[PDB]
Amino acid sequence: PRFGVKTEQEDVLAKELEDVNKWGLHVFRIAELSGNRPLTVIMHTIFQERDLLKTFKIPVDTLITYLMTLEDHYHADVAYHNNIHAADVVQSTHVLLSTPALEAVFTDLEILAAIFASAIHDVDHPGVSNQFLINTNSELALMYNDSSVLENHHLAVGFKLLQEENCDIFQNLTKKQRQSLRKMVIDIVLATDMSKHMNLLADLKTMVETKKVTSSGVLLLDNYSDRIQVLQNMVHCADLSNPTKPLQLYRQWTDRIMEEFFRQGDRERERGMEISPMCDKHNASVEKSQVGFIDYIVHPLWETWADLVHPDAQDILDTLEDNREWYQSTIP
Amino acid sequence: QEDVLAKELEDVNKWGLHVFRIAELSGNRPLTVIMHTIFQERDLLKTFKIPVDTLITYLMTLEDHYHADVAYHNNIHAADVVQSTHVLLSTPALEAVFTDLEILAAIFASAIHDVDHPGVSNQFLINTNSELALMYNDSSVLENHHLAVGFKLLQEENCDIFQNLTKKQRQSLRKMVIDIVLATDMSKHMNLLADLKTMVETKKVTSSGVLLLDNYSDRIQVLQNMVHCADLSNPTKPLQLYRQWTDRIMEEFFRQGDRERERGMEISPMCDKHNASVEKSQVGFIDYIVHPLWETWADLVHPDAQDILDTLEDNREWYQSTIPQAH
Ligand SMILES: COc1ccc(/C(C)=N/OCCC(=O)N2CCOCC2)cc1OC1CCCC1
Ligand SMILES: COc1ccc(/C(C)=N/OCCC(=O)N2CCOCC2)cc1OC1CCCC1
Ligand SMILES: [Mg+2]
Ligand SMILES: [Mg+2]
Ligand SMILES: [Mg+2]
Ligand SMILES: [Mg+2]
Ligand SMILES: [Mg+2]
Ligand SMILES: [Mg+2]
Ligand SMILES: [Mg+2]
Ligand SMILES: [Mg+2]
Ligand SMILES: [Zn+2]
Ligand SMILES: [Zn+2]
Repeated sequence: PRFGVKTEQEDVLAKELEDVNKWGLHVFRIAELSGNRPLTVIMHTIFQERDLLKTFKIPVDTLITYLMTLEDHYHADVAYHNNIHAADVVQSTHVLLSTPALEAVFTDLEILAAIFASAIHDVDHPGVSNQFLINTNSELALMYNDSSVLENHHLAVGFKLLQEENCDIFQNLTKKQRQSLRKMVIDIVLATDMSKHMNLLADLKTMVETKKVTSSGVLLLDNYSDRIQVLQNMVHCADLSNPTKPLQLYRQWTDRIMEEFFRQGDRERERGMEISPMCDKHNASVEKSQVGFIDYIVHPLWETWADLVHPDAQDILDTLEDNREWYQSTIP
Repeated sequence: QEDVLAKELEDVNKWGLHVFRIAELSGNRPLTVIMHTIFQERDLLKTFKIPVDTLITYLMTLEDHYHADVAYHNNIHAADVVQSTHVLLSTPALEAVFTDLEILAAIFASAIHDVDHPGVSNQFLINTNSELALMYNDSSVLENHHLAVGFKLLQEENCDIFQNLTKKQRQSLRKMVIDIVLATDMSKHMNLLADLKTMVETKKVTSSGVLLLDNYSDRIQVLQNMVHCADLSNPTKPLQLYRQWTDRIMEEFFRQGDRERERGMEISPMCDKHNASVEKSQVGFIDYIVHPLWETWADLVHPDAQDILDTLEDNREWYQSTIPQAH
């Protein structure tokens, strides 16, 4: 099939996929047009556009088989942490990687690692937080000793699915390419644990203070530490990009995260536990909480990214400020 | 003979307990016997309302999950690390420093710290694409697994020894045990040592000469290094014990090297039965790992550990004495 899956009209899906290189791709429409296969469709498109199948000798049927299997392990009944979110983070990383300040900085293997990490970074998410898994003595928290419980699990699942029949998209990488990619993917997905956000941002501010740049604004990264730190922060920014998107996308993302949070709070309430912050549907201030989220997490991060790639992210920052105003203006 | 076993257990508060003798006399139950003795000695059953039958049931199932056919990383090693931690906890420089819950965490951590060890290193598990390294993303693979198994066994029938701890105590113990067992990963050794050296530099002592450890970070750092020292204590023991430990670790390493050889892999250092010297390997282990750590522990608690450091230095001089050297 043209776009990796069957669709009732590829012509509409093709028109939408022309925005795969743009911030604010219509990812919910892509999900509908692809029969709920946005992750497979978007990954297929990106791998073809970046010529990654030829570079890494990835058979296209192997790519599609792995992507379908991976997409199937995102839960259909989780409102936010599902295959649409995975597709969104993939596509947002794909746009961030093309930013002019990063031209020719990353190798094809680093690009592959960032995209693959984005695709697997929330797989098999149960719709509850690490702290909920710890507080309820879950098997997952027992397995992972309360540390980056979900993020360790997403990695283990995403790598394990490579072992299924006709799913090993890395079969033609060399042994050291495989080792390098595995290390980068682990480093990137572990950095999506929000318990690491403050340290990650503090370190990113330090890199920005000492950035080295060519005449035309292209960053000069010196070693693995520099490269992986930019990739970690890139995928973290993509994971935290909802409020920087066109407002209709952001509004839907907010509706979905609140649905998932409220379902967690209901589980907490039913077990007599303290309800987690922003998970009480009976005592919620959705609009206020979005403004607080932007003020304390999203704008500090994106203003630092925008500094790193100046001026590449100026419109993203401007959209963030407009979207902050939307939620401020709709506080009851 | 239960008579001789009680005599051997008389030395449970001394460095150099004959743990191999206790293993034989107890019917291969050194971990159960030594944990029970130490829990009685420290009055831990009464402090934490641990039913004695619950303790024995948990300890027997924990001991069952150390592998008999692993020559070094088995229940005797667990029992040795427990008893060594038990001695280090009573060092005069740390008198009345640690709470009973901190003491319980350090001893429990020692007891579980190598459970279900397969007899191969983290690097081997990573390099062979093992399921354990896949589960744990190549990071403290075995130590994460030891923790998960040791805690999981608390769920077995009549095995929850922490059942009468408060919720808060249980959460604190769990955190402390995780922090301690993860610090036994040798890839963290240089960072642990660099930080311990700096803690020694700036250490604070009471009048009485006892260390002052104000917050959790300083307290847990001392417990981490203290169990790491116990894990690395074999060369500080009397030569007749140290020789037995050296035999066991080389058997285990050589079996890993045989698997690497069968697989066409580069044999890990010190794992080639054909091209390795015991003496050079032990002198190197002492010079580059064990003595740098123990001289720093000895600095922290000076002069409490001088006899331990004296034995270590004697054993190093002993094992280097048959290696030809320029004079
Ligand atoms: C559109 O609104 C939101 C979108 C996403 C999120 C996040 C970050 N949710 O975190 C849950 C998963 C999580 O913990 N992660 C994954 C991302 O990076 C950090 C680690 C939060 C949102 O708004 C929240 C804050 C105000 C009340 C609802
Ligand atoms: C009774 O003997 C031993 C007990 C325990 C261990 C441990 C914890 N080994 O961890 C491997 C790292 C290691 O040993 N290194 C790496 C850096 O250079 C020095 C050597 C090692 C023991 O002796 C080993 C070394 C001598 C031959 C067998
Ligand atoms: Mg190129
Ligand atoms: Mg996540
Ligand atoms: Mg091939
Ligand atoms: Mg640099
Ligand atoms: Mg009220
Ligand atoms: Mg160990
Ligand atoms: Mg001998
Ligand atoms: Mg020295
Ligand atoms: Zn995510
Ligand atoms: Zn050990």
